[PDB]
Amino acid sequence: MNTVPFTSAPIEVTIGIDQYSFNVKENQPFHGIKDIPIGHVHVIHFQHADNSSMRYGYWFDCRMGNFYIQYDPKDGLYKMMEERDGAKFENIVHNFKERQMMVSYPKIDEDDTWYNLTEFVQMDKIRKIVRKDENQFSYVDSSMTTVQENELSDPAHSLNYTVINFKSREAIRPGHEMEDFLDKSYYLNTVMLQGIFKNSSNYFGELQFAFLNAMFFGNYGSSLQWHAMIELICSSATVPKHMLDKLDEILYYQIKTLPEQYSDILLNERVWNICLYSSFQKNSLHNTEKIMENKYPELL
Amino acid sequence: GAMNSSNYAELFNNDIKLFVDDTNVYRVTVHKTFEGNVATKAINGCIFTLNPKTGHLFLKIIHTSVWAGQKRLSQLAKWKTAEEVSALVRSLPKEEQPKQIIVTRKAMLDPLEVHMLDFPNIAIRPTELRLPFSAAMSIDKLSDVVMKATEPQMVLFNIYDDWLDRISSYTAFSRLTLLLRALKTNEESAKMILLSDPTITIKSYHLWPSFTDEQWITIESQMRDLILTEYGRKYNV
Ligand SMILES: CCCC(=O)NCc1cccs1
Repeated sequence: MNTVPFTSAPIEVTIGIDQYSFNVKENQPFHGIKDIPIGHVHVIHFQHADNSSMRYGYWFDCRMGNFYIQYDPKDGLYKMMEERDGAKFENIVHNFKERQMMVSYPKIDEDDTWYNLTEFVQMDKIRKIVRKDENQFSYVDSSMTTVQENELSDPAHSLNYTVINFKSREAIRPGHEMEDFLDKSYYLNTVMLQGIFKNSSNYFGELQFAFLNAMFFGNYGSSLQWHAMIELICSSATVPKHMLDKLDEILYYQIKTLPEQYSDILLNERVWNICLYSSFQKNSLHNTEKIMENKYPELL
Repeated sequence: GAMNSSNYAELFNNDIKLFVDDTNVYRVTVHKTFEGNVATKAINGCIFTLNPKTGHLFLKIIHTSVWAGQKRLSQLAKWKTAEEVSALVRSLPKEEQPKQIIVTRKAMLDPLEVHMLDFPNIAIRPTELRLPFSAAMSIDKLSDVVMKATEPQMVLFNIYDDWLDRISSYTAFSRLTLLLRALKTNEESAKMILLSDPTITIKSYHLWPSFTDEQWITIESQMRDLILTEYGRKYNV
């Protein structure tokens, strides 16, 4: 179990760690989060009490270094940093634990939610989508745009998701126009899975990361990417059976975890109705279709 | 964006453009089977691709053999239309290729967009107008060449005959749309109007009769009357 200490909490802020969150008051004695499960990526995220504009945060994996949070009063945000002095870090943590100034990552033992939401998400792939190679952790916020969004403006601050465009030469083989547009299997299996992602695990990883950025930061381009990757699978007549079964589990837990009051903006009616009721895979997503129908029947 | 009443003069400027109408591509007769079920029999169709500035009509005849062994023909017809329009564009010299293609039905947008990916600078546009191009098969010489075809065939026609020697494109298109609207609303009456006077003939190289300017005004007035009339007979006004 690992720890992310905080130097201090000088401004009132709502702090999230994965799917949990808690309020910290201005200058409240708060020195971090302990008992973070090892083996998963994690995200620590922030919404200031005075400017609910800009949710922002950091993706990290405690196996890759010792990370802490420190508020920067010049740039006005909580920043993640790496502590390279291992003994200095252990000492800092042990003292803050002894003073009981840390919140405990509050995982119920029965609960697999975070595993299920991050099953295929790896830090190494996150760091290719979010390029800042001098850090082991990755910053994301509400306003960052995707490479594809920029095509339709600061490249260093972009989300380099894999561009998916259904009316593009990459998606449509010359002479198979109708075939490839109505059945996207060649774009899914040959172009994307075999060519770009190499395997379904990396495809699901990016799909899951896109959802999480949409949910935790309200990142609109991430929501677009999540829905595009769903629609590319559902619009393919030929998908490996294991991918369909896994997709159903992935989306089930995403829909289960989505705040009910955010569905209106985070769920695209056209994609979901097409995927669950019109597409080739309309009958292959039983768990996802059942939770959607019981939780968001208005959308459909 | 979309083509409508407000931007109607754009049709007659100097940027090359084509209308594409797919109404008459997939044509069937519906009939009973010996067992008392219903079946369709396809008949020859055509793509109606028209330059509204010059009157140049590229009439691609769609022979019933293209449907043999195919499923979901109404969907296929849109993609076949888009394939043939794309092939036509590729066949034209660069300086004759259109800058825009306006489809008369919105369902042609995605099929044509996908077939034209190689031409990113050609705009594919819908229209809000209710254009009467389905009535093209009420033009006897066009109907005749479609029905007689025994194989796929492209046939070239100027749909304005020689009118542009005496009138502008705007006026020519207005005349064309009035004639076709009349033919669509009441084909028999419309055709009676056009041929009532045996002394006015259709030149071998034309589609419509050789009316004088004064006779066109009379004709155009009779076609307007017809279209309001049928609008009374239909709505009881
Ligand atoms: C084909 C009858 C003679 C003529 O008017 N050619 C010009 C055209 C080019 C394309 C359609 S019409």
